[PDB]
Amino acid sequence: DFPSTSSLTQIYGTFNRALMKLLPNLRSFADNLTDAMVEFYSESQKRFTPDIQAHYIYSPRELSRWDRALLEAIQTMDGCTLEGLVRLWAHEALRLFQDRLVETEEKEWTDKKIDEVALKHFPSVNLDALKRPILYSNWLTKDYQPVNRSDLREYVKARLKVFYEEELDVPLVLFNEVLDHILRIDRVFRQPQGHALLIGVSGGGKSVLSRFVAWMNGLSIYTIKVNNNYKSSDFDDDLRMLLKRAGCKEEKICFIFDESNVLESSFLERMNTLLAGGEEGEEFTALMHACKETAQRSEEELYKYFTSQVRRNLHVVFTMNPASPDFHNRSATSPALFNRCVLDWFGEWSPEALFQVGSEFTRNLDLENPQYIAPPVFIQEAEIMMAIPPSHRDAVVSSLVYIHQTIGEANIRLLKRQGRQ
Amino acid sequence: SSSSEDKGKAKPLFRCFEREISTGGKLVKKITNDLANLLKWYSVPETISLSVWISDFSKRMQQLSEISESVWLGGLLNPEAYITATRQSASQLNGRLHASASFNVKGMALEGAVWNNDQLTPTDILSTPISIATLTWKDPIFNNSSSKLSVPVYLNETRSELLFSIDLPYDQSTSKQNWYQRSVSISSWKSD
Amino acid sequence: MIRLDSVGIKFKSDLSVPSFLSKPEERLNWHANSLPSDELCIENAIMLKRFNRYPLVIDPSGQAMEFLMNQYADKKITKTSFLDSSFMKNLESALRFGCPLLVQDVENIDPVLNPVLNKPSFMIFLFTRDPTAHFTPDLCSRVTFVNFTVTPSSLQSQCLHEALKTERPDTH
Amino acid sequence: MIRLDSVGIKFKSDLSVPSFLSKPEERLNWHANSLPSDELCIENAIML
Amino acid sequence: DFTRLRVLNSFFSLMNRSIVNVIEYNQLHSDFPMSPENQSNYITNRLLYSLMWGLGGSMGLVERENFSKFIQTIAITPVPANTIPLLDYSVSIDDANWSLWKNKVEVETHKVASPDVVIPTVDTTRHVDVLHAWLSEHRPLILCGPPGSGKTMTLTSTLRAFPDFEVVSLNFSSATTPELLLKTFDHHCEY
Amino acid sequence: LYQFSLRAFLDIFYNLLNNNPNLVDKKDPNERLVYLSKDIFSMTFNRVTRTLLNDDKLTFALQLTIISVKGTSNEIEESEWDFLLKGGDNLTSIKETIPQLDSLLSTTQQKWLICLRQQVPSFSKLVDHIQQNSSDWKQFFGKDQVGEPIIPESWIVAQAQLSNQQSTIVSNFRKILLMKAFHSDRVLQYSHSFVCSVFGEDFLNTLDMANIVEKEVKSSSPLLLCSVPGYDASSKVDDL
Ligand SMILES: Nc1ncnc2c1ncn2[C@@H]1O[C@H](COP(=O)(O)OP(=O)(O)O)[C@@H](O)[C@H]1O
Ligand SMILES: Nc1ncnc2c1ncn2[C@@H]1O[C@H](COP(=O)(O)OP(=O)(O)O)[C@@H](O)[C@H]1O
Repeated sequence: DFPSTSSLTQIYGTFNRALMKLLPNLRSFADNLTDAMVEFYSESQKRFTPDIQAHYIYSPRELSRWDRALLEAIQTMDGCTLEGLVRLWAHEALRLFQDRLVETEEKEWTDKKIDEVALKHFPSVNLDALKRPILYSNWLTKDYQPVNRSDLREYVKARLKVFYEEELDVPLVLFNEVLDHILRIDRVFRQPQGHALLIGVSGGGKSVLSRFVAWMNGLSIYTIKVNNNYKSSDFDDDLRMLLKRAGCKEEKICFIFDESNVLESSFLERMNTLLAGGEEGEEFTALMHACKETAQRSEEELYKYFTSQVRRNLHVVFTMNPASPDFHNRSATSPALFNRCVLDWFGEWSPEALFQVGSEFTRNLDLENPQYIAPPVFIQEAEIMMAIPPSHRDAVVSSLVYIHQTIGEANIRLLKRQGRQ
Repeated sequence: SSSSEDKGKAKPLFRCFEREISTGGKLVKKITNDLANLLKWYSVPETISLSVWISDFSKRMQQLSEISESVWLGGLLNPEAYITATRQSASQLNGRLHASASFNVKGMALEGAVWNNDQLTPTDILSTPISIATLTWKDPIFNNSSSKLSVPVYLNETRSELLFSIDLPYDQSTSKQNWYQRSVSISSWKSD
Repeated sequence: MIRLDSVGIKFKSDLSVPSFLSKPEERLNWHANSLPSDELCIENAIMLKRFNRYPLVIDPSGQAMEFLMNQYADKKITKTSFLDSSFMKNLESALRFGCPLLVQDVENIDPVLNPVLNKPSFMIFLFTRDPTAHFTPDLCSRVTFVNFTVTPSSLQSQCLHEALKTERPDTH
Repeated sequence: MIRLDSVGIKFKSDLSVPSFLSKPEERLNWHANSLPSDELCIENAIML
Repeated sequence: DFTRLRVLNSFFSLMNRSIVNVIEYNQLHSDFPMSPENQSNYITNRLLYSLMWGLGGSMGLVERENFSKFIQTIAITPVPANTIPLLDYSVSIDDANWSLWKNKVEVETHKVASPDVVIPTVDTTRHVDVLHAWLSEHRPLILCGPPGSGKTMTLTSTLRAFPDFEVVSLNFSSATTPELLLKTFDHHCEY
Repeated sequence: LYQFSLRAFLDIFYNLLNNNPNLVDKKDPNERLVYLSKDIFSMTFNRVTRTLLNDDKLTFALQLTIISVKGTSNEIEESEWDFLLKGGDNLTSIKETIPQLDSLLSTTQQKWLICLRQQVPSFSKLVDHIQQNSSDWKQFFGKDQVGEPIIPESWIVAQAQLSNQQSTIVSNFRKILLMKAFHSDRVLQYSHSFVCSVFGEDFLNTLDMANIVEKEVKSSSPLLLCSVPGYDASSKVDDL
C-alpha cells in the first residue's frame, strides 16, 4: 500500500534536505518543503478519489515528479529567494495535481489548498509569490523562469504570425486557457519519452495547439490517415515508418493520435506498448540494417539502440473527448494511456474565452452605435467581469456568448425529456 | 481570519521544575485548545507584539521540554521561584548571592555595559548578552564591596521586577559617580 | 430575443428567419418541389440553403430527400450511400465537377471526409431515416443538423394547407 | 429599475427623483439657505 | 482470493528461510554455534513472525495490523507489549528475542528524486526480509497494490541486494500470450 | 484627544478661499488656483497642530504630505508607503539568510534586507548593490563609527535610474525606508526632512493667543486646554 505520511515525510525529507544544498540561503526551508508537498499531496488524494473520476488516482509518484521538477528548475537559476522557491512549488503542484481536474469547482478547491498549505508552511513568504496566474516558460529568457500573460502573448502572437504563412493558416484567439496549454504541452515535449493525453471538447484546440508547440520544438507532426476501409494490418505499416523516422532518422516527431483513430480494439494495444519503452518476420532485417546504416552515419545491442532513439525522439499526443462512449472503458482497455502520459484536461471553453473569441472574430465588424444606452440590467452584468459603461459592441459579443450557452442547457433538457442526444 | 489560523501551527529544584513543566503544560493545553475552538500565565513587557509573544512563548515551552529529559532564567515561568529554590538546594549542600554548590544561568544581558577583563566597563551599545554566569550563596568576601558596583538583575527591560542583586567589579578608570548615573543593570529576559 | 431585448440591442419582433433569408418567390418554388408547407420544413429549407457547415438531414419519413432531389436536379443531383463501394468514386466525381451529392445512411460515415466537411459549386447532404438515431459528439460538431421528423403541429399544418389547396383551389 | 425593466413597466432610464419632485427654483433657494451643494444633500432635501 | 495452500506456501517458505538463517549463521560463526537456548526462542519467534507474513501478506495494511495483534494476544512464547503490533517488530538472529523494525537501516543533490534511489523505511526493510525468503525459494510471488504503491521499486531493489539475480522486466497487456513471454527468453537464454 | 469636526475643516476651507494672506494681491484665476492647491495643506496643519502633542505633529505631517503628491509626478508608491507602515513586521519569522553578506551584515540586518528586496520593488536590486559596491555601504552597516550613517550616493542614483523615478521628493522617501530598516533612530530625522522637501524647511515650525481668542474663533466653540499631569493651564487663562 502507500507509505504513511510519517513514512513519506521521512522519504522525501531526505530528498529535500539534499536538494536544498543548491540553495544555502534557504537551508531552513527543507523540512518545510517536505511538509507542504506531503500535505498537499495527501489532501488532494483524499479529495479526489476514483469514484469521482477514474483518473483521480494519486501516488508517491507525484511526490517524485514534483521533487525532480523542483531539482531541475533550481539547477537553472543563479540563486532563489523564498518567494522563488514557493512559486516554483506552487506551479509544480498545479501541473501535477490540477491540470487533470474536470470541474472548475475542483480546480478552485485545488487553487485554495495550494495557497492554504503554502502559508501554513511558508509563513514568511510574501503572497506575491502566489499571484495568479503562476506561469513559466523557457521561451523568453536564457533559462526557465516566470512569465506573464501579456509578454507571453506578444511573443506567441509573433511566433504565430510566422506559423501561419508556413504551417497552418488557421487564426488562433489566444484566450487565457490557450496560453495555459501551449506551455503544459511544451513541458511534455521538452522531455524524454514525453507523451501527452489531451482530453476535452471536440474542436476545442487540442490538435492545433499540439501542432504549434510541435513546431516550436522543431518536432515533425504525423498522423495516420484512417478510412472506412482501414484494416488492423494497415496500422503496423504506418507504425513501421513512424518509428522508422524516429529511431533510424533521429527525426523528432509528434504523433497526434485521436480516439477515432482506434478503428479496432487491437489498435490501442499497439500504441499501449510503444507508449512506454520504445518499441519481426522479414522486416526485422532493415529494422536493423537501417539501425546499422545510421548506427554508422553486436546484433542485439543494435536493436536496443533503435528502441532507445524512438523513446527519446518520438512524442505521442493522444486526444480524447470525454463524451464519446469509447472513453471511460478506454483506460481499463489500455492502462498505459492515462498512466504513462501527462494528462492535461482541456474541457470546455470558459464564458471568458467565449467572450474573447467572439470579440476578436468581430473586431473588424462595425458594431458601434453612439445612440446606444446600456440598460441597468446590463451595466450590472459588466460590473461582474467590458468598458466602465458597457458598449454596443459589448452588448453584441456578450449576447453571442449567452446564446451559445442556452444551447448547452437546451441540450440537457432535450436529453431529460425525449432522450435524444 | 489569517491571524489565528497561523498561531495554531506553532502551538529542592526538581520541586521547582515540577511546577514549571506542570504549569507550562496546563497552559500548553489551555491555549492549544482555546484556539482550536474559535474555528499571560507569566510576566512579559507591557507593549510587546503578538507575533513576538507567540514566538517567545513557543521558545519557552521548548526550554521546558529540554528540562524534562534532563537554564534560561528569564525564560522560565517563575524566575523568582527557581532562585528562592536554588537558595535552599545550593544550601541543602554547602550552606547572600555572589557571581563569578552553585548554579549557572544563560540568557541574561548587560544593560549599559560590557564585560571586558573580568569587570564592568563603558560601551556604545545599549545592552550586550551574557552567555553564562556562576552565582553562589555565601554567608566571607562582601567586604571589599566598597570597590565594586551593585548591578541589579531585573526580570526584563522594563526594570520593574527585581529578581536579585549582584555585586561586580568595575573599570575603576571611570568615577564611581559616572557609573551610578550610567544606571547599569542586568535583564534576565531580552527580545531579539 | 429576450436577451437582445434586456441588453438594448434592436431587432424585429415579428421576425421570421426564412422570410429574412429567402424571397417569397423562391419559398414558393420550394413547395412546388414537394417541400411540405409547415413552418418546420420552411425553416429547414433555410438551413439547407444558408448552412455554414455541411448538412446532415434527419428525415425518417423521406419527405426531405424528395425535396432536395427536385430542388437540385438542375445541378445534376446524385443519390449515393455509404453502402456499395460505387460510393467513393461518386464523391471524387462530385468534388471534381462541383455537383450536389446526397449520401444516405450517415449511420456509418467514413472519417475520410472530415477534411471535406471541415474545408466549389460542390455540396454534400448527409442523411438518416432513423428518427431515433445517435451520432457522436464529433460528427455533431462538424455538421449542420436539419431535423425533418414531423411533430403533431407540423402534421396539422401540412394537412390544413393540403386541405385548402384542394378544397378552395381558387383562393390557392 | 432592473425590476421594472424586467416586468415591462415603462419608466425614464435616467430619472432624477430630485427633479421629479422639486422645481429648479426651489433648489437654488435651498442652497441659498445653506443646503450643501452635493447630490446626497439635494436628495436629502426632497426627503425633508 | 484466499486459498489454503497459497498462504501455507507463503508461510512455509518463510519458516524454512528462518531455519536457513541458522544453518547459514553457524556456517559463519562456526567458532561457537547457536545455543539450544537460541535455536528455540529464535525459531519459535520466527514461527510467529512467519505466521503473520506468510498469511497476512495478502491483507490490507490495517488488516494485517489487526491480524498481528491477534497473534500477539494468543501466542505463548514471549511477545512484545500489546502496545505495538507484532507487525512493527522483527526477530534478530543474535539476541534471538524480538526487536523493533524502527531500529532498522545519504543522497546526492542530483540523484535526488532519481528513480533508482530508495530511502529505506520500516516498510522497505521488513519487506526485503519477507521477499528474500520467497526469492531464495525461487517462488513466484506477487506484489499487489495500487499504482505507485512501491511495487516495481520494492522488487528491483531487493534483487539489487542479491548480485546473483539477473532480473528482466516485461509489461503484460490484455494480449500477452505464452509466445510473447517465450520470445522474451530466446533473447536472454540458451536451450 | 484628537476629535476634529467638519465645521472645523470647513472653517479652514473658507479661509483658504477668502482670508488667505498668501493670496491678497493677485486676482488672476489660473494664478490664484496655484496657491489654493498647496495652501490647503499648510493651512490645515496650522490649525490642527494646535491640538497635537509634539510627537504627533510630524506623524500627521507625513499623512498630509503623502496626500499632496498623490496624482503628481513625485507620488509615493503604495508598496513603499506600505513598507514604512508594515515593513519587517514579521522579522521574527524570516528564516531566509544572505550568506554573500556575512562579512558585512549581521543576522537581523540581513533579515531586514530580505524584507526590503522582497516587499518594495524599488529595492529589487539592493542586495546586489550592497554586494558590488561594498565599500560604500561600509560605514552604513557599521558599529561604533563616529559620523552619521550615510546612504551612498551611488545607490541614491543607481536606484534613482532603475525605476522611472528621478524625483528628489521620492528619493527622500526611499531614504526613510532604509532608516526604518537599518537605523530606527533616524526615521524621525529623515521623515522630517522628506516632509520639508515637499512643503518647506518652515512648514514644521512652532502662536499669538491674542488673535485666536479674538478674531479667529467663533463664540459657539469653547476653548479646551487638555494638559499633561502636573501641568496646570489654569494660569494661562486668568492672564488673558
Ligand atoms: N483558441 C482558438 N482560437 C480560434 N480558433 C480556434 C481555437 N482553438 C481552436 N480553434 C478552431 O477550432 C478548430 C479546432 O480543431 P482542433 O483543435 O484541431 O480539434 P480538437 O480540439 O477536437 O482536437 C480549429 O480548426 C481552429 O480553427
Ligand atoms: N521508500 C521510498 N524511497 C524512494 N522512493 C519511493 C519510496 N516509496 C515510494 N517511492 C516513490 O513512489 C513511486 C512508486 O512507483 P513504483 O513502485 O515504481 O510503481 P508501482 O508501485 O506501480 O509498481 C516511485 O516513483 C518512487 O519515487
